[PDB]
Amino acid sequence: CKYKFENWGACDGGTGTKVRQGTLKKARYNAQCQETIRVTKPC
Repeated sequence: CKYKFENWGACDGGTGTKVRQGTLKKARYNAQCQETIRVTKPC
């Protein structure tokens, strides 16, 4: 897993949870860690 996308900040933003699409360095949220993906976590 790597990390190259919009980083995170705080739940919310226009959808509900914090989602960052793109290379995600396993945030421990998606679990499978599909690196490039719009992940989420809180709300």
